[PDB]
Amino acid sequence: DIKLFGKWSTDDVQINDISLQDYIAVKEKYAKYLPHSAGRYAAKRFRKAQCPIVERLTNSMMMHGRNNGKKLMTVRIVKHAFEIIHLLTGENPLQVLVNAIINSGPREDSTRIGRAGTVRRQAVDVSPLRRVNQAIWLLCTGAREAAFRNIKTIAECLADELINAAKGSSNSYAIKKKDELERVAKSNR
Amino acid sequence: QSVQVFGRKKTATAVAHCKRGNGLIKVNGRPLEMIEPRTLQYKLLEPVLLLGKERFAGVDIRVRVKGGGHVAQIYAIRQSISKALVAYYQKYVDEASKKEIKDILIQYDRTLLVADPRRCESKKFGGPGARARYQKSYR
Amino acid sequence: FTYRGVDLDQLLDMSYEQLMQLYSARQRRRLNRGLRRKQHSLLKRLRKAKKEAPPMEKPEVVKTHLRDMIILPEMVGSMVGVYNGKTFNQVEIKPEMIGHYLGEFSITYKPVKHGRPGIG
Amino acid sequence: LVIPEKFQHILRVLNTNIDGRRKIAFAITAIKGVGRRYAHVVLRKADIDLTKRAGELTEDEVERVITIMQNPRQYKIPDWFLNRQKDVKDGKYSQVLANGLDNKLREDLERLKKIRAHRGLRHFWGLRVRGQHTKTTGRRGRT
Amino acid sequence: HQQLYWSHPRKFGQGSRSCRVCSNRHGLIRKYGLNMCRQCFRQYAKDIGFIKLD
Amino acid sequence: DKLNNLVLFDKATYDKLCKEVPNYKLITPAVVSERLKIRGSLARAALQELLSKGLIKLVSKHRAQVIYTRNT
RNA sequence: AGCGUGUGCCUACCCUACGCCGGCAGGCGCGGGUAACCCGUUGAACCCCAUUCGUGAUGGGGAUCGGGGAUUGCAAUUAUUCCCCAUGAACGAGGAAUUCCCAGUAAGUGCGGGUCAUAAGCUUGCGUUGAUUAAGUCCCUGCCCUUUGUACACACCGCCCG
Ligand SMILES: [Zn+2]
Repeated sequence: DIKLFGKWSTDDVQINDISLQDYIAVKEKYAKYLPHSAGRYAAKRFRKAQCPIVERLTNSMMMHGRNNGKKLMTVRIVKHAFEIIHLLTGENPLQVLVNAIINSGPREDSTRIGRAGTVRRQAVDVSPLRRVNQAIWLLCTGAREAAFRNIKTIAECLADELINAAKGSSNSYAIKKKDELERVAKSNR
Repeated sequence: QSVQVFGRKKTATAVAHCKRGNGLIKVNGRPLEMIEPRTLQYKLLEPVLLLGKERFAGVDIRVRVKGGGHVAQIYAIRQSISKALVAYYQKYVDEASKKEIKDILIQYDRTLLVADPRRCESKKFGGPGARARYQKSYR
Repeated sequence: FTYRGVDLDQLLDMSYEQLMQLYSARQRRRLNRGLRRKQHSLLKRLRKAKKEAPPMEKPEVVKTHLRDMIILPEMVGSMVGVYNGKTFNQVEIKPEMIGHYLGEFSITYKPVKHGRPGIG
Repeated sequence: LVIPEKFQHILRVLNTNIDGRRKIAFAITAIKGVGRRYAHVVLRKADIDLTKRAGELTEDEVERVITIMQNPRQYKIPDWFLNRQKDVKDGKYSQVLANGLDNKLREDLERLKKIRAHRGLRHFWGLRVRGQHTKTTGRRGRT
Repeated sequence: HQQLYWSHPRKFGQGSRSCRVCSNRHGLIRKYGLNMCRQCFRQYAKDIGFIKLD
Repeated sequence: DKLNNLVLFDKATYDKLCKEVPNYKLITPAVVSERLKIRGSLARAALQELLSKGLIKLVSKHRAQVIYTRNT
């Protein structure tokens, strides 16, 4: 009954990991017609787990200073990306979003301990909510950094990393940061 | 035989007129499709794409709106459409149908019946805005 | 020599409201608002220095404070001295400065040559 | 919108090596004295479409856009477009082009340096002319 | 010295207005027709009725 | 390195434009400029004749984005 | 959109609709308003929708300069501001170091007020669009309380030994 941008439905989207099931939104009742909702998700801790992750990606799309208020700009970037994704793959374009958020977030970080200039870190776990928070950050800055001085638009540069993170490729900027954030993490352990 | 309710966001006040009609929902004398931010056309059409055209087939909605901006007037129109249909079903239909409308409208998004009460804070001296402060220097 | 395509000899008998159509906009507006009571008495002083000057000799230097005086084309050749805040500096009027102010020929300051820097 | 073949890749107009593959309105900009605004007016006065680039132009429309830069006042281009409106010597309305822009503003500057004026001397010392402050800025290239 | 000393045109500008109690010319509040100094307004504010609410 | 492109149609690249551009499943003015090494205005305008050719479907038209796919 | 301001003791000094003439900055009349009565439905800017441009010191960026034109003033030269051509530099996201901030917030984006004959890159308010991250600690910088060491107390910027 509820299709995102009136065309993409949510019933066949299947989250893989159990670590991210209670945190990554829409499958059932977070189905919205548009990513724009204008809701008070930052009013309490953990409340933003119950917001549709399409709105999460839209909100982190506008990060740099010249685009900081523009939500109607970034929702059409995501809408135009959800056409290029479907053309280059051929399936529902929401399953690739949860395939990208599952794949991109690290699972072992390093916490900084030392003195003024001295760095002797130590490896810790990663909470799955910080995994969801750092999935979308790496995706969006990969789309941002590889579209800057380039003929490629932001909608193509978002889509060509949002599938490359789902496939687990190491040409995507997101998985290039996750494996190094775990490589320097294992190096202390 | 007529309803007048108001919807409200930051400054906008959309006031919806509901009388017994056929189903021509008009914003300031123009259709819902032609309303200019068409990126949020689905945001405008949520209370009719939810409850179907048949629950709106007996009314006729002329929404006037003034104040705010474009996004704030979209969220004021769709609040007053919902709050107008609910008040029409309370004043000229039974309470049961009002409940069966209200639970779907609340289940989608509560900001279709309850106003969003947050407004802009005041600027203070010492900085560029409410919370932010001017940059300071040392020595 | 000319100025906007007309020689100085027609400028000597160019009328008051017709010379105004050759000037730039500050000077045209200045001639529209009028030359005041202490500016008619300068041109009379330069006439009084001109027709008593010897025919082979430029007139004597005359002292002024009027740094706002526009150089009219009936004021060419005179030795005026426009003040600089301290001294009266000697100015000889040439025909190529006939749209300027008198007060841009006594410099009002010493053009700066620097020394060694102290404690910065 | 087919493959062109008579493609004059470099146009040598007014001793300037302009582009030939830019647009026809922003190729003429590369000469001194024509900005992005003047070229549009002379091209609209020449009755040429501005969709085209610079290499497909027939030589009639190449010469007829240069001859409206040597005397624009016959073609109803008004006086407020011109580079020098009321000249100080002859009082003539003209648009000075690349060969004579330096050769005109040098004489404008040294005209103010024979006169020993507050602006020609300010140009002669190399300092700022239009009344800017000079304490904290302009430090680049100065010793 | 009759067409002189108070001769200069004081028809506008900073030094044709002065405070109405200080006779001082700097920091002047011309709004609503106060024409007081910014310092002498603060002394007589509660007498005029300007109360500090927020 | 700097990008040398072609402002108008080349004889060889016009063969490249007419046969595998309907064999891409994604045709968009910033992929045609990268593949065939042309400027963006040839990609913007030369593609808009292929819609009139009836060879390439039009998916979405916007100011900052144009998405074309092949038919069938 | 929202907060506002508007003919003034000395005191000159305004908010301006509308018609005509001007590319324009402006110029003429002609009305309203001591104001919820008029400017004013305050027909704001980003935002939104179409065309062009196509990763290059480019049409990004506009500094610095040469000519004109117009207002303000008694006076505009060491450019008061404003308008039109033309010129088209640095700058490719910034080292050591450092600032501010928790929700209609940051940031963007304009608008009023003060200054104001002329005039905002400032400040003071107002709206509009509108997030990421946090819901914690004493690591740093500091404040504080309790025990406690002091040969310190114009008080560690102390007192003092060669
Ligand atoms: Zn006082």
